[PDB]
Amino acid sequence: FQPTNGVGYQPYRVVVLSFELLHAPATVCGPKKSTNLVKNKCVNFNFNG
Amino acid sequence: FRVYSSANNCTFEYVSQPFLMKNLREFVFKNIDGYFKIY
Repeated sequence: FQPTNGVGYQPYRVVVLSFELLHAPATVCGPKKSTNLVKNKCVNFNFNG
Repeated sequence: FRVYSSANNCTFEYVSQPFLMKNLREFVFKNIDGYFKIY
């Protein structure tokens, strides 16, 4: 190899994280980005679901 | 320490809570749908 190897010959680092869901702990959540809190107003709330 | 020799293949881990405890200490254990409830 060389410090400036070209495409097709230079090293290729890969992450192949696998997705699975079975009787094993199904710890799947959502992209719930936390938001601000308000009070004394008719509003819609999602408290941990 | 005559508990065990090794672990080999393993799974989820948890090690924390260095907390202590005429007196009684009740204990209830149960497992449902893969969740091990303890009281």
